[PDB]
Amino acid sequence: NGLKMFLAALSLSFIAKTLGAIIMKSSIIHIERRFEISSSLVGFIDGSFEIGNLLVIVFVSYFGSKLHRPKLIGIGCFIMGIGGVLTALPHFFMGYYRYSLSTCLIEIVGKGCLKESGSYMWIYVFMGNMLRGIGETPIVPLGLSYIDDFAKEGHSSLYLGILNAIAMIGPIIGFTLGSLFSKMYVDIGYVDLSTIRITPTDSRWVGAWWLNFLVSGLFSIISSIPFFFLPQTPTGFFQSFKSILTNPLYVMFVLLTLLQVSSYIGAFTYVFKYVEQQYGQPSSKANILLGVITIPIFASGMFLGGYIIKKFKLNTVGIAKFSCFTAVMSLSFYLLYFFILCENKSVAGLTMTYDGNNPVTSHRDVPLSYCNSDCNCDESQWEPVCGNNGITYISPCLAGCKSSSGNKKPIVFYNCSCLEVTGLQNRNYSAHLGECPRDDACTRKFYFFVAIQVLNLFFSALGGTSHVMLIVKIVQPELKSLALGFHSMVIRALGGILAPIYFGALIDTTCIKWSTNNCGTRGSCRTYNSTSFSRVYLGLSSMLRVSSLVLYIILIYAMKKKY
Ligand SMILES: COc1ccc2c(O[C@@H]3C[C@H]4C(=O)N[C@]5(C(=O)NS(=O)(=O)C6CC6)C[C@H]5/C=C\CCCCN(C)C(=O)[C@@H]4C3)cc(-c3nc(C(C)C)cs3)nc2c1C
Ligand SMILES: *[C@@H]1O[C@H](CO)[C@@H](O[C@@H]2O[C@H](CO)[C@@H](O)[C@H](O)[C@H]2NC(C)=O)[C@H](O)[C@H]1NC(C)=O
Ligand SMILES: *[C@@H]1O[C@H](CO)[C@@H](O)[C@H](O)[C@H]1NC(C)=O
Repeated sequence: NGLKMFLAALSLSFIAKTLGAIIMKSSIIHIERRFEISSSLVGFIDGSFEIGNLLVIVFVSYFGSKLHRPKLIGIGCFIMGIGGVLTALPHFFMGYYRYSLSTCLIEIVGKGCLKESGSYMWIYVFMGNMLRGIGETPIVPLGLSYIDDFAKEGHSSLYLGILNAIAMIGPIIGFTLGSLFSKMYVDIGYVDLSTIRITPTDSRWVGAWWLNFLVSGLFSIISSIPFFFLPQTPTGFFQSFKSILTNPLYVMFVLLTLLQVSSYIGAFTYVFKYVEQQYGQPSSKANILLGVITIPIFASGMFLGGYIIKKFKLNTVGIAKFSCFTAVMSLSFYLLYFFILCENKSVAGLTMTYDGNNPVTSHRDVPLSYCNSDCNCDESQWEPVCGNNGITYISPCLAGCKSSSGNKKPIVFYNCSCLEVTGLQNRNYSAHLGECPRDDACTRKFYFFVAIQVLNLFFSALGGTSHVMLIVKIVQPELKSLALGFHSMVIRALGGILAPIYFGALIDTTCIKWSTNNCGTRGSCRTYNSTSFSRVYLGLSSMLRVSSLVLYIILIYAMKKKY
């Protein structure tokens, strides 16, 4: 079978590598409640995976190429697997877990601090998590380099497309098992599950991070086994690392992809938030289904992109042109989102006054209306109640409603002072709990967003394999492994970490309501002005793509001249 055998082992690693990445996020919430660790330190534990990966990825790629490549992938995979077991050890070494809107009137940090003194189990998760990052280093730079050197004729692109196609399954298997395990209690098998009172919907409930990280670890350990058997074939660092740079086509190409990948990565991280705020439509009904139909199409694009490159005879200049064509199409489709925007959310007490007689320019220092003034209720509390009129209110207490139907279900307030607007005395002022449902005309618009979103992703998916394929050709044959590593480090150090963080900083200015944390001045933002959020999130995302497209035109001219 020649190089085909190697592909099978590599594809298995790709499923394992992606599985490790998704699992940490799918269980991160459970870990915090279980270890009685401070919220601040939590980001740090999540960060542990990234630092391990970034620190060793550039060094290993250059050094790794000289050494045999099949085995190395194996050592790293194997290390990853040990980390997975290492990450979940605490559960086996810790005792049994211990549990411990309104009508108008008319300590966690301390626990962590105690734990911090001397030695605590939170260090174990961090250590183990870092091991996964170290283990990841030789899966893409060393592995991808091997396929290119020994591929026959122009077949390398097609093989890469297949691996990505297989790689997409990783998250799929990971959400099934990941969520399924969450339904299982953390000490399953140890404690009699008939006495545990907390429920999977309960805040207290702690998920099985130990089985969540055990399956990934076991999967990674088993995945390594084929590699060891495989045959080898079917001042040095500083000098070489410099040569990767001062290579006009290559240097701008890495900056070019940092900007484009950041836009895509940034968009993916906040798309659910954007969809929820702009169209009211929740991800609860969206992500649950749209997140599915999407996987095969995204996977289909990756394979098709690889196939298109393989079938046609494409040179290095040709590949770039094809990559640019996807980018032009992606941006044009991306630019279409601005046209399809619903009207701004109307909330009493923020965009407009509680009475609703006239709008207020600034949400801050909003003077309470007469209906609002009669009831003395806290401004900070948030409880979106939808009135008969259709105007959202900050809280039922703020609305002036003093009656409830019982605790059985959202109690349509018997009367609401603000809701019963002048001219409709007969009409009821009762309100229903939950964010006001968006108007029927707007819902139709939503679908337009989702249809283009799937379509845009597919076009992005078509060119997704191109970035990796293009990079190998421009750089000299000797440094292929290193070039990918430097590019991989740059994409996952800035695109991976900086993009969401600066997006959040930029996005927050638009936000109009701040939830009050016990310690933090601002913990979460309840609602964002829709036009401001749309203009800023899409605009920043689009601006990056426009810059990305501009680089391609400059690059194409440069590439054509050299070749
Ligand atoms: C790490 O976690 C992520 C990261 C990014 C994701 C992403 O954004 C895009 C997919 C992602 C990617 O190709 N992922 C994989 C891969 O193979 N990268 S690669 O570099 O190997 C490839 C050869 C070029 C499997 C990950 C391996 C390494 C990531 C490399 C980081 C830089 N990079 C190229 C990206 O982030 C890209 C951008 C999209 C998605 C999607 N999720 C859905 C579902 C769940 C609703 C639809 S699309 N998941 C992602 C996950 C989970
Ligand atoms: C709104 O509140 C009023 C007062 O509690 C409700 O009931 C009556 O008020 C009128 C005028 O005083 C009279 O019919 C009686 O004094 C009250 N008893 C009833 C129930 O008739 C009114 O029904 C409420 N409207 C709602 C629930 O939308
Ligand atoms: C609203 O109140 C009116 C009486 O004013 C009553 O006839 C009607 O059935 C009520 N409808 C709802 C939605 O409770």
